[PDB]
Amino acid sequence: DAALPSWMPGADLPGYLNGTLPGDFGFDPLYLGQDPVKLKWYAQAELMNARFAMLAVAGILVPELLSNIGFSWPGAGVAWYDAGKFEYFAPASSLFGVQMLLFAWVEIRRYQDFVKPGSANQDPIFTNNKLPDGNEPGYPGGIFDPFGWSKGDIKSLKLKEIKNGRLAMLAFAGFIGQAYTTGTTPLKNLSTHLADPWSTTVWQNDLARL
Amino acid sequence: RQSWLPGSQIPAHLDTPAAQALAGNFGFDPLGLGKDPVALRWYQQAELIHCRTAMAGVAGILIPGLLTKAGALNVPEWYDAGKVAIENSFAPWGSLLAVQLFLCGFVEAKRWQDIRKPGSQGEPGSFLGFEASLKGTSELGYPGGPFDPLGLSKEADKWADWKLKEVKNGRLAMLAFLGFVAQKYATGAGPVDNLAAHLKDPWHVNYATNGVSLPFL
Amino acid sequence: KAGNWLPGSDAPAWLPDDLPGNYGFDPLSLGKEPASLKRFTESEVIHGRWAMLGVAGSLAVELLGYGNWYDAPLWAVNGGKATWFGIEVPFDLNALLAFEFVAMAAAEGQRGDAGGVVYPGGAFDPLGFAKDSSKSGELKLKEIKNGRLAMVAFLGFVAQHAATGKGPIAALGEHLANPWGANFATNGISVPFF
Amino acid sequence: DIAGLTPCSESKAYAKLEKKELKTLEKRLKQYEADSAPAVALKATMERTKARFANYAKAGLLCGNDGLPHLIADPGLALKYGHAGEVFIPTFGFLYVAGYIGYVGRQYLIAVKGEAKPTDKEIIIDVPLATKLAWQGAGWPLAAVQELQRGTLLEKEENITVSPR
Repeated sequence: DAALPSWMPGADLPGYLNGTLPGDFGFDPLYLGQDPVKLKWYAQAELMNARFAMLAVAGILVPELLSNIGFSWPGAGVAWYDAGKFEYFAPASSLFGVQMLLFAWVEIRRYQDFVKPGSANQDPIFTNNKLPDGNEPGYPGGIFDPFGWSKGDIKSLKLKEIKNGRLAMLAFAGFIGQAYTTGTTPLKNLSTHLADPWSTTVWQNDLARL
Repeated sequence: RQSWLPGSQIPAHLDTPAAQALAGNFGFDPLGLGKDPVALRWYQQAELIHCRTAMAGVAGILIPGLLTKAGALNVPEWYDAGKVAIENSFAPWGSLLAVQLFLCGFVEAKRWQDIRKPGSQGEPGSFLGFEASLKGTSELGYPGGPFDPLGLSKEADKWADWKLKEVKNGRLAMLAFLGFVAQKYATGAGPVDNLAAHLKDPWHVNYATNGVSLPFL
Repeated sequence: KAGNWLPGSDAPAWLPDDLPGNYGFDPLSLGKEPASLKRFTESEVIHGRWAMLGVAGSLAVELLGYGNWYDAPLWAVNGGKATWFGIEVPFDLNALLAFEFVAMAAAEGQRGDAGGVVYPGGAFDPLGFAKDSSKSGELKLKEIKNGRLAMVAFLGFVAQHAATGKGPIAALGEHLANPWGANFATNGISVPFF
Repeated sequence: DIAGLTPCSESKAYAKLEKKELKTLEKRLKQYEADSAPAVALKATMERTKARFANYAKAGLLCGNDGLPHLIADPGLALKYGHAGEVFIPTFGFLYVAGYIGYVGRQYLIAVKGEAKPTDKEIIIDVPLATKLAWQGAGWPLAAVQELQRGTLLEKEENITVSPR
């Protein structure tokens, strides 16, 4: 209900989205963020899902990009969906248990800081090490930002982060869809489409299987 | 005011402030079984127990069944899991049922006494000091203490929402199990098999073509 | 207080500050009433002492080469004679249950008749290590912490045995030999999908 | 099995009776044509007789020395030898419908008793109220148990007239 950017110029956006959260464009046709507590939780959920999707898309696209060139390493021809049944130094079960314990520790710490901001900024072992007092949930800083990049325009950088995260989330969804339909890696699908985009579309490929 | 039938006359016994405090109040009572407040309270407890039991059972039927469709698990069908489980078991079904009846009767009798007198299970010097945690909250059917270890019921802002997510889901589960029985007597396969068979051809594989649900057609 | 189990959380008001091992850990509010807290405190100290004795016995019996803790009463299942430190004992299972029952009943009855005493002293402390009440609070914290660790260790003993089949000493050597290849995730029952 | 009886699927008198009924029907059919109304009706009766005998034998009924089915009324024997469909399930079915009718009638009487002329409503039935009560009577056992537990099902002794003894 202001001059803030909108996802539909002229549309009547809801009033609970006043631009406080980063990347607010008034996009909520299902009104899932009506409840303030639900919206507060969904903001953190969007941030976490966005960051994990960004790391995932980077970790899916980088090995395939380096595999298509002269760079070589042990796991090169293995696809992202085939990396699970790969021979590593430890079995998948052991790695899963180790990561479950480590993620349990960091996620409980993050949840503790979410329910009480500033209550988890202190290092339990080294009492001298701590995060700055000024902090918000989902934006830890301190050791997490050693370069001090947040000292500048925190609003523009947060907007860039949420936009890149939404794009990466859609990219991961597209990765799942392309792997389930074409049954081939995403960069190979991109190359196939770039060879002749007029005859290689979702409609043509899906109609050829109907 | 949400209603189960837009335009229908909501019963007066379901419009009182005490009845409106119950979760999932949609004014659905055509038979008028909840006219008596005591009967309404008893039926509310019965609905809560049915919701939780149906949710646990339907989850135990759907999740292992869905994992069996893939290569995650190999759990047999719900209508055949009892025989398979009792075959390679350490006890017959009768002895197991007797132990189960005793263990369930103890907790059900304690819950019954709490229904008859709320907070009566907190009688000092009666349950080895654990009686202090056996007192429920101000709402019947929603106890704390040992139950709810995460303490998600302490926040009132989401409390009214949480209960709405428990009854509704439970009601859905109550229907799910019912379908699980009807489908078993109409197709002879499991629920996941029926879902896949219907998804393969919904215009010809449904209850209108099973030859049982429509005997006149 | 001894510390904070959950950093950033406030300690419960029903837990006294002078209570040994008071980390403010009570999410279920079991010790909310003062009458229940006393019984639970005595029960926790007794459990810690019994667990310390049990874990020490299991570790010593498996380290001295006299089998593990699980195979100790197997002599009375297939016919045999119990041996303590390699010395034969002529007491059968029937005479052991009666003597242990009488001795434990008398000792526990005498202990319970005192009105729930956690720190009797006197005859139970002939060396006088806790004669002064100033250092009593520090040693009590060590006792409750070692007891809690022993309780956790005994639960781990039972769980790891039911999951693998070997004893605690044999499981430690296997894990030291292959840490990534031998753990709870590779037993086959802790993680079902993997 | 029970009481020295034999199952109808193995009784010789049962099959003999079926043959006798089919024989008299066929004898009556022998005097008509092959594509007429009495022939079709007799053939339909014969098919109904065969289906009835096969359905009674398939149900697991017990036949006596006369070849006729015998019902088991004891709940223990019926539930132990698979005879609950004879006298047990129909017992509860009748109890449900009978209590349904009685509860609907009682509710109608209590509803019209608080009006100006209850006798007028007794001779001229109020169709909307009767239909509403008839539809609401599906939960008659639960409602009856609740009325009995609250003490509103019965009337006090001081409010009921009696003779001078």
